[PDB]
Amino acid sequence: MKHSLPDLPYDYGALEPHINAQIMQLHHSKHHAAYVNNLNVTEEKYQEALAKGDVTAQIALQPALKFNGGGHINHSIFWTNLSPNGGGEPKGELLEAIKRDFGSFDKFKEKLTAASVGVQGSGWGWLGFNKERGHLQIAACPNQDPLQGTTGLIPLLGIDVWEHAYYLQYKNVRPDYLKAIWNVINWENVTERYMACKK
Amino acid sequence: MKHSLPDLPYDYGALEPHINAQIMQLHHSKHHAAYVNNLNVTEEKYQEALAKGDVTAQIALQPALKFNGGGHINHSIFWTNLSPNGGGEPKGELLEAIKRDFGSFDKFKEKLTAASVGVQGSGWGWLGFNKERGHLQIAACPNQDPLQGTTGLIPLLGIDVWEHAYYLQYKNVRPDYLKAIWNVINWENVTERYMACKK
Amino acid sequence: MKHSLPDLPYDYGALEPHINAQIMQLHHSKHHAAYVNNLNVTEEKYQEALAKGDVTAQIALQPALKFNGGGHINHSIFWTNLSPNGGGEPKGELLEAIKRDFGSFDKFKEKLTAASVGVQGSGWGWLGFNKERGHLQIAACPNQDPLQGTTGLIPLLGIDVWEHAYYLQYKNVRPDYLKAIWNVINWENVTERYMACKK
Amino acid sequence: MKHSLPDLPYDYGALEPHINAQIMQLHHSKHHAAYVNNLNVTEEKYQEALAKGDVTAQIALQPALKFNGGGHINHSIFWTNLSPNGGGEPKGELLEAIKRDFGSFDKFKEKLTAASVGVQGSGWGWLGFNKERGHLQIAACPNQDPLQGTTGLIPLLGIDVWEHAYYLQYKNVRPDYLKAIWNVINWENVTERYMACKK
Ligand SMILES: [K+]
Ligand SMILES: [K+]
Ligand SMILES: [Mn+2]
Ligand SMILES: [Mn+2]
Ligand SMILES: [Mn+2]
Ligand SMILES: [Mn+2]
Repeated sequence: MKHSLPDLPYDYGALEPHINAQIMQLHHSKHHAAYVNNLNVTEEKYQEALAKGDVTAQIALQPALKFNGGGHINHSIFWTNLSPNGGGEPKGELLEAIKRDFGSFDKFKEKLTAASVGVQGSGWGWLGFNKERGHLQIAACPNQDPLQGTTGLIPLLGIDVWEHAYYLQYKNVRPDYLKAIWNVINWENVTERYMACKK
Repeated sequence: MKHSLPDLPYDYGALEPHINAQIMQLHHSKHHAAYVNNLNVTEEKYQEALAKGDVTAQIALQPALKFNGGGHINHSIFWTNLSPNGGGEPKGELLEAIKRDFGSFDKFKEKLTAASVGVQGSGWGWLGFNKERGHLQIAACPNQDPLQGTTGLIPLLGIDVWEHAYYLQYKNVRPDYLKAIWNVINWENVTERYMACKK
Repeated sequence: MKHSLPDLPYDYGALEPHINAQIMQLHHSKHHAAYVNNLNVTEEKYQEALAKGDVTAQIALQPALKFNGGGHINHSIFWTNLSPNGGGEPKGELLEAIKRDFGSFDKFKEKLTAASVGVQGSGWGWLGFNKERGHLQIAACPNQDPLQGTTGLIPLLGIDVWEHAYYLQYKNVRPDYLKAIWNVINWENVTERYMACKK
Repeated sequence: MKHSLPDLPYDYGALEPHINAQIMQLHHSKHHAAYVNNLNVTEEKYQEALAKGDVTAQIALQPALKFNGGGHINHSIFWTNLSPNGGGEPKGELLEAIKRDFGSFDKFKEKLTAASVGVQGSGWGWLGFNKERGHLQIAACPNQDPLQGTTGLIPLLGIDVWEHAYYLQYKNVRPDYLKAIWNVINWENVTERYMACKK
């Protein structure tokens, strides 16, 4: 078992004009590719350190493991959260949960937007599921810190607000990017992730 | 006393082909402008909270104050650290200190490059002066955390490795950007900052 | 304003046998007193730095302001959260909220105990109110980071798990302290704080 | 490997009056023992997660691995840094290094004391060796974050300023503990660690 770069499930230009082909190609073929390759490198070092009982060396590898590991986890989810067939609103039980937990779909969108706009530096906004409480929850994460690994929330929808996710097209104006991304959210996927949490 | 956006001391295209005019214009007129304006906003809120003794409100403002305050501090130094008249090596006492503390100028460049390349997410690489020890020191800082405010080191040379500093021109390849930036380092300015530390 | 050490609402021995008199006296008269005194020193330094527009100094003072400010906020709440007349369960709307959000009072105790036991190093366990979601929420905070200032949750009940809160009596056995403190929870105060969050 | 609690190099009462026997016994047999036991549990969980390629689980275990792993690393060094035959000043090349890098032995003590007193919450003060710069360096570390694993500096002398290291004897008065511990520093061990850093 090595970790592998998943293929993007649509063409690089499939999200235009919301997210351009240049961004999608760099983001997938350069950024994600680097995280998974560097993850495998870090994991092999960690296995060596673990088998030798070298605790210092394990601890020294944690930043790279969290960063590259998180990068792989986060982007793998992100690509499935987007789709040319996306946008609009979810339906069914997910929609019911959104209304119940956030008041309305628009109030939810404002809350996830606010979380995403509010990241200072690099990071992600998330809609997650709190297994303990049995309800939806919004959280922000710095850098590539992954949601489940660092908070326990099960990821449903992630919004990447690293500058590489938007800068070529939207420059400094992160809010223009967050307005555009709502048009390509794959609610079919977010719904599947939500229904997998409930039983 | 309000904080103010300092004018850039050369034309937006003065650093071409090392850093392009589009980057310089966005970086100064959008990014820095936002930090100083948001700094002034945060500072006024903080003065209000301070005068009321509202400790909760002071603490809630710290992230914005450090981020925008640091953004203003960092970029103000950064613009003076670059120049169309830059590149090459420093001379005099700065050069002597570099050789003494790092072995050689090239060994120093490798160490500051390594610090800058090593930032995971957004941040800065710094050459600083340790007043206590009386010598040079390299450090990295996350996001806009400023060097003197968070470590006590006096900043001499800063390298911005936020994606907005390089992405339009160099895309994901941060090492191409760090190779290019050596050509525009204003050693006259770094020398002035160094001599101001010594007495 | 010039912050002051609040009077303890009861005798130093009033929470025996659950928290001994030596601990209460130290905790109030030395620890909380130090936070107040250092908060006042830091706030005066911040006033000087604001007047000069010294952003570096403002940032350098943040750790002392969060630590000592947070220490004052947290302990001022903590004293009111305990009582010689405390223990048992709350009643009315707070108990209804606890049952709705955590399943039962005993499951709530389990979760707040677990958050408090889980703190690695110094910190606090909290029951808070989430104003946006209109429900209760458990969180943990490191060091003296205060709940409202760092998370937006309104504090209802805090459990101090700094070693100074229990060590003289319980030594390393934090879970024994956690079991004992349920006997002195002032549910009247927690109820007042909860009702204040609602209109 | 299966990590083990090392035997203490002396009797629990051998550092009296400076660190009392009750503290040493607790510190070794309960605190350090817990770090070892929890390190072993966490390392077995990491082995399971590596075998499955569960990156989320790997990341979720990082806090426990750094905390307990760091706790084992730090305390294993600390015991060897103290001795009933300790105190006074080092000699030879280590004393020459201390004088060169800090001005004098008394100025070195001032600086390491100040780093150790300055820790807000739980942590450690360290004298370390910087291999790249070929000189001594003082640093502070939060919680159980280990020196080498988090900074690259090689540990020479550690001062534990967790409340459990002093509280039963010194209560809140950390500076008194800091003054007393100079009487039991095992400069032979610190010297061995220093000579090992050089060729
Ligand atoms: K297309
Ligand atoms: K030009
Ligand atoms: Mn990304
Ligand atoms: Mn910048
Ligand atoms: Mn306390
Ligand atoms: Mn300890």
